[PDB]
Amino acid sequence: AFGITTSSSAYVIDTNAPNQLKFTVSRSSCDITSIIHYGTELQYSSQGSHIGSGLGSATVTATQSGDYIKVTCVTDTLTQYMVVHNGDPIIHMATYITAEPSIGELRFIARLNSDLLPNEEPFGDVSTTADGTAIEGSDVFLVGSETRSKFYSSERFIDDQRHCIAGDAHRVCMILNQYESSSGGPFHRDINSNNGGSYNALYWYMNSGHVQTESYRMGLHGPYSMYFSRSGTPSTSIDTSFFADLDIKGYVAASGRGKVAGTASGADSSMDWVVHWYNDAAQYWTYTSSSGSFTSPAMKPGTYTMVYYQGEYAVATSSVTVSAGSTTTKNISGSVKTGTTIFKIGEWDGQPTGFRNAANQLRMHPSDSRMSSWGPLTYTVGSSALTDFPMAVFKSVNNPVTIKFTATSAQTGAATLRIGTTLSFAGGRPQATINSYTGSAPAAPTNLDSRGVTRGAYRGLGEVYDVSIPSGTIVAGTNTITINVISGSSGDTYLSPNFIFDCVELFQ
Ligand SMILES: [Ca+2]
Repeated sequence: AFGITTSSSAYVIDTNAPNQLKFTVSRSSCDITSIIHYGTELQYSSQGSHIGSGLGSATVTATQSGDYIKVTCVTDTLTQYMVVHNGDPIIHMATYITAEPSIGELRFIARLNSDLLPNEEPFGDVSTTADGTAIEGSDVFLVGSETRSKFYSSERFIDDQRHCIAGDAHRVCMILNQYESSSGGPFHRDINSNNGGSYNALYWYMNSGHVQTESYRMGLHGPYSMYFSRSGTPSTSIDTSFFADLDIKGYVAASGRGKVAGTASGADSSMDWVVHWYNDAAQYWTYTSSSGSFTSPAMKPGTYTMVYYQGEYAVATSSVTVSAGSTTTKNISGSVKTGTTIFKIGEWDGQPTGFRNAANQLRMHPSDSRMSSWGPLTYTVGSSALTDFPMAVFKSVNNPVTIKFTATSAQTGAATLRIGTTLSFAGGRPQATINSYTGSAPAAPTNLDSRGVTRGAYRGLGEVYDVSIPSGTIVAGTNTITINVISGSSGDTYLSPNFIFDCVELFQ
């Protein structure tokens, strides 16, 4: 029956779902210590499913409110909520924090039986590290001759509404429709799952220091929902509005929110467009339609910075204020301006899309034998394909990148060489030489203090470096550009200073 079974050590919650879903919550730690779905135990027996690596000790309460049951777990700076609805095989959750956990990241981890749930969705075994030997830190491994990492299960948050682990008789998915308290914007990605050898972990990283570009946000994170199925795959359309009636700390209901609607215009129509709003309390985003129209998700009231991107490249920024129960009409427009182009490598989309190894880099390590050669490579404009230009240059692997190009007598005037990047590591930035002219050495970029290119990520601060080329330096005929990555830091192979390319353009 739908209900709560109380024992001195735990509360057992029965959702009364058709295919059965009951779970046990420790009254001492708030760990989920047992999960029974369709008569089968799914929880790893040696360590619980919980926030972080466990709350350790929490004050736990459980109550029924109509067709809902709420379990609340209070600690000094974090309150964890689990809510179930009679008849649904779902553990809905929300996590309220007044300070970031001591570890410096906020995650929920379900440690589930890997014999029953061996697979990872939607990316497969790229994040299966079971039987692997570490090749980088304790997070990238070699399984046979293939590189693997929990990071290779990652996805851009704007596109990560569902990820799961599964087997032939059970599937467990996270349904994520509320990233407002996370950090890093729509293009932040993070660890989603990892079959590591003892169990298969299913995660929601609410925030972390993994290629983090923003400060953390306090308040209520989520809701998020963990759905249990036999062989079905749940839709991401899951109503969690009932949280409004459960006195959930930090929960702002639909009635307390407003929206921003308008039309974005001017950017590159060959790219997807995204509008993003943020302030110290919350972040929101939406794709626009092909006509540029958009409507924001329901937003907490306040004043926000508003950004318009083509791909992940910001073309315009503005400010807007939202009030509860109202829609603020606000358009936004802009475009990427350069000049008369002599040559262009890649596109201004804030990504290394199209470059050599870019697709593989999201799902394997740069040292994987399946990667194409990193170089040093020579790209010749007019002959080389974009997949011959390295997605990244590392001071101690493929430095420098050489570009050869032909100019006409009409192109020998002053020009600007623009080297756009997405993410730096260990102070890497470009210094360019054009024929016998060397540009100045830029200062080191802001250090994000995080591995990234070796862990399937590329969304950094997007530093762009311009080099002014005087008239008469470009010559009619063949010209040579050398891009060296410079830095006072050092590292072994892919951990040497480096940066990922966005686009290189020479214009006048
Ligand atoms: Ca690009």
